[PDB]
Amino acid sequence: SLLPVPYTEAASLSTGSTVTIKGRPLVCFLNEPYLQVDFHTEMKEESDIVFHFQVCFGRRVVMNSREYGAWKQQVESKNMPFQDGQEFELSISVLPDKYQVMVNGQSSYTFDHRIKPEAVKMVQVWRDISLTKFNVSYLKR
Amino acid sequence: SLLPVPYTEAASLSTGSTVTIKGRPLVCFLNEPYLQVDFHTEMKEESDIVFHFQVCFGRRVVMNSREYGAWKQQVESKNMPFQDGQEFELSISVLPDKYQVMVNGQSSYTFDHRIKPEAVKMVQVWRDISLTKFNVSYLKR
Ligand SMILES: OC[C@H]1O[C@@H](O)[C@H](O)[C@@H](O)[C@H]1O
Ligand SMILES: OC[C@H]1O[C@@H](O)[C@H](O)[C@@H](O)[C@H]1O
Ligand SMILES: OC[C@H]1O[C@@H](O)[C@H](O)[C@@H](O)[C@H]1O
Ligand SMILES: OC[C@H]1O[C@@H](O)[C@H](O)[C@@H](O)[C@H]1O
Repeated sequence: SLLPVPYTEAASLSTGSTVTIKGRPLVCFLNEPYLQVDFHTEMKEESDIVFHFQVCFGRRVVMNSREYGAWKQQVESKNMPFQDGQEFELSISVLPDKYQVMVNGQSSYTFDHRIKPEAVKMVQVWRDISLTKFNVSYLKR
Repeated sequence: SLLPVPYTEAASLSTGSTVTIKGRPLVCFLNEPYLQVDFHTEMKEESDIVFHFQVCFGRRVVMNSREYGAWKQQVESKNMPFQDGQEFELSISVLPDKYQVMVNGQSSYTFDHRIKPEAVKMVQVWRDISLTKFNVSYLKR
């Protein structure tokens, strides 16, 4: 039972928040489907991006921020724990100094805070996936 | 009234065939939505690609072929007739020596045949668009 994609949810983050996503690539890895997760400063999709996470399935991952409309220093990883044809579970944790990205229970990517996570007002999940689960935790002070 | 995306239709092409697509990018150009159109040799999406057309809206266009599983020589264009937030009409014509790509009635891209267009059995239209129209002409001998 699938959420609409692109998926937009208002959100707040601080140290101890987790964003958990469960989905499936729409097509085989040979065709290089993408997944993107963006942490935005406003509900508007043209707003700045505290954390940009983009998977080219089978190839690579890039992370960046978009600050006053401009992309900053791109970070690239060849790490590819995602499995061709499989549902994945992605969890993004706010640590004190960085985001930690777990794929199917394995630490795969981290990204030091360029902007306080308190700036985040919105998460968008989009590109070439079906989405069965999206959750932000809110238990912590 | 929207076709499903990814959109797959069985197709045959020869000299004089036109593929016409009407759609809209799902998000603003600042977020770099993609459009891809692939002319496949089989109904299977892992099959070879006679003509690969990929738009990064606002940025560039790449064209290529995938032959026995391997991408060949990429062709890149900075030509960007697509308008931020607008519905587009894309028509791909089979000329004797090449594909001609019209965007909103303007010749924008061409790509010389690497494989006879008669090899095409399937068209796939996918990535970050809504799709209102897909048509292959079949009037010619
Ligand atoms: O998704 C679009 C953007 O992805 C970023 O990682 C990159 O820094 C930008 O140049 C742009 O490509
Ligand atoms: O911000 C860029 C850096 O982010 C860190 O969290 C990570 O440990 C490094 O691998 C590098 O990605
Ligand atoms: O869409 C995926 C492919 O696009 C092609 O143009 C390119 O030659 C390949 O390297 C791959 O990037
Ligand atoms: O095949 C590569 C070439 O294709 C032709 O049709 C076109 O005139 C050139 O611009 C170049 O794109």
